[PDB]
Amino acid sequence: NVLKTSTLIRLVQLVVSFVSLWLTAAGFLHLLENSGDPFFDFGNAQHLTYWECLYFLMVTMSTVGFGDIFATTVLGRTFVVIFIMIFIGLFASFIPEIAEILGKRQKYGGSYKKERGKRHVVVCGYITFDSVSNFLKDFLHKDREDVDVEIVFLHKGLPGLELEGLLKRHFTQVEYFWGSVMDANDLERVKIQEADACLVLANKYCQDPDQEDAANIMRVISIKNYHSDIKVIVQLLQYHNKAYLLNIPSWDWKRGDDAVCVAELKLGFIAQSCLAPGFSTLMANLFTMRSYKPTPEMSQWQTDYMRGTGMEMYTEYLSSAFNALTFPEAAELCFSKLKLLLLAIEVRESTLAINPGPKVKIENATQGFFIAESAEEVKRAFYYCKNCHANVSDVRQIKKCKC
Amino acid sequence: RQWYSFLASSLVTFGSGLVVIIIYRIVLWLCGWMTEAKDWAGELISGQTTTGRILVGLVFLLSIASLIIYFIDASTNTSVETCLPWSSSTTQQVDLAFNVFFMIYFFIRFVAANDKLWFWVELFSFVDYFTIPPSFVAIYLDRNWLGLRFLQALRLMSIPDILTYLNVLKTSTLIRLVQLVVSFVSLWLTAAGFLHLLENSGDPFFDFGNAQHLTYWECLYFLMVTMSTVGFGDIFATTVLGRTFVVIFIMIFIGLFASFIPEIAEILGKRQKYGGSYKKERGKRHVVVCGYITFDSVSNFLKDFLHKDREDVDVEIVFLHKGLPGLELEGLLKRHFTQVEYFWGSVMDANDLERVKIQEADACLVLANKYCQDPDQED
Ligand SMILES: [Ca+2]
Ligand SMILES: [Mg+2]
Ligand SMILES: [Mg+2]
Repeated sequence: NVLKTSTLIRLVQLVVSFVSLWLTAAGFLHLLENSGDPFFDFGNAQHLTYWECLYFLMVTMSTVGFGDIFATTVLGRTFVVIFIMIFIGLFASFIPEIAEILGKRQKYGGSYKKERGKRHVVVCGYITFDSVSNFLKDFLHKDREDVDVEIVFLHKGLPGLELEGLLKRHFTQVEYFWGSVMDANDLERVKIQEADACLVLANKYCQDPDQEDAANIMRVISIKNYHSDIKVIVQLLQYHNKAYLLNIPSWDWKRGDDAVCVAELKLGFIAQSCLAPGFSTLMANLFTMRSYKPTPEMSQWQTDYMRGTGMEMYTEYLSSAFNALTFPEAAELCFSKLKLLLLAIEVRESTLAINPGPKVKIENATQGFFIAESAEEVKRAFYYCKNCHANVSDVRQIKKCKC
Repeated sequence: RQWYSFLASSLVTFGSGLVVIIIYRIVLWLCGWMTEAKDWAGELISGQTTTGRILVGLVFLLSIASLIIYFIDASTNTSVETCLPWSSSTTQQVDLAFNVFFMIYFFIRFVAANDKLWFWVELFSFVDYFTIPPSFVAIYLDRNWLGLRFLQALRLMSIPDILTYLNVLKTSTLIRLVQLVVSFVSLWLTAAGFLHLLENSGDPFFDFGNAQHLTYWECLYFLMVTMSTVGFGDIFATTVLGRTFVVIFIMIFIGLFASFIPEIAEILGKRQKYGGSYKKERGKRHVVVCGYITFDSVSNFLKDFLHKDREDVDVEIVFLHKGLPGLELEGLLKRHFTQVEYFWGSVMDANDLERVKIQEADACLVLANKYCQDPDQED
């Protein structure tokens, strides 16, 4: 019971039937040419080796027909006519079917080899050249803090040629595996217990967003069934579908699980535009990584606008020089000296406070929230020193912890 | 005479590295800066750093240049082993310089690879074992072997990856074209080199007495003539290794040729016929026409719009539509060539509106499919 699989059964039946028919036909031609024609008293004969017959029958099976060797007995020639009618159909159907069978084996098999000190993130759901290129362009963007997270895509498809190119251009830090988060063996191959997080992307342009959310909820369930403590971040297309995953036993927003509901967020951003007319644009530009890049054909308003799009929102620890300032002094100080727009702080449980009044002091090691052009800018709030840096005129000199 | 020494250096280099790996695997089984080096080497060969783009560009040039040096040495030689002091043979000096570069690149790729055992069994690692150690033995003796170095033709198969690391293949059809052509050409060139080795060396079990002195170019021609199943038999293999190689080649390469030629004919057939833009004459009015364009709608339109009972006015008609015109419509467009022009495109694209210079037209006429399934959808 060793041929357990239908493709492997078909492979062995093809190869053995083809080889045995070729070998027996070569033996028959070898008999005919070496024995000669009986009705010519065996005088008409041609001493081929078996191997010359075997070669000649492959050269005629394939319709190459060199004629370096050929049959000359009448029984040889009549056998070659019969052979041509049968074996052209055999060769011309065998070679394609073997090429299909040997072409069927999966390219992106195998498993993630977890390095000694690199964090990794598993990414799945809607994986395509578009979703992956927009994802990687932001996730790996130069304006982020330098962190050596690896990305591990897990998806059922073979990647298309454009996506294979993109995976090769990021070879050092992006890896791809054929599989599904619905299979515990595939979750082990990507070592999901050792990942920081799993990110589940959605096809925003599908025929049915309830069907797409039902698919993504079952991925969340499969991940959480495999191990409860994985941080899962999932893109949802419909708000009412969120309740179904809040009710998963092992879903916990306090452990960092989250559902990015694009319907909730969309309507929230445009609703704030009813309160402040352009605010959906102000605010949506803060949540995508982008670097300002002039081009001389831009009008003044386009350059002003585009410089504003170079901004993102960053979190960083305020230096000890901020301790016991009010939030208003800390915000005046960040804006005026550091060129950083400080707008909120994590007050130590702990709670986010946005633009808090003079009653709130900066406590030691307070995390602040800044609008700035890059993570390299906000570091200045962490390195600022009231003795060493306080007289500096140009912000590029604020550096190196001021020790 | 001495070829088994050139072959031995490729085998002992392969084997000793494989042994060091296997005993290391056993020691680490019975019992940081390494990862920083691995990532740096990986970024370098992936062309991610600027020095990586230099190294990647050098691999492209020197892989082509090494192959051209093989064509010279394969063209201008008779016996496959040949006596020649290295201080005299200029091609054998540049061949050494390229083999030193490929040795440095081999050690970089080793550093970069995740599993050293599987790395030592990659196809390009064999291309390196069968070429670099022989090229050093070609200094230690005053002779050369035109041996397994035909495998340099496989280094061309790196080109689609270089043209991916350099981000120049931006389109999936163009990626597929370059992968098809380079894989086909490199497989044909390497197969011709293998047949050239076999026929000119002769059968070893017949003491090399059975041999046939083909040029590399005769092998290259003969393999195309058998790939295509033409099989003139003006040239044919006669060594037993030659004939057994031709049997193996026929089973593989008929499927390659018979799938390559159709797929290239599809790719080169895909390019748009009615591209380009309307060249606005110095004093002729024109009208842009779009929406439902077909032989029926165009023939009824032109028969009235150009009718002899109208006043003589030299308006040109410019059809803009997404379809390739059918054979009957191509005929009608040619019969009106002086005054009717057609462009592939859509009025939904501002670039197509510019191509037909719609700002300079009198009018745009938008026709409708009166016989559609849904007239609200058509409107
Ligand atoms: Ca930025
Ligand atoms: Mg890695
Ligand atoms: Mg004209």
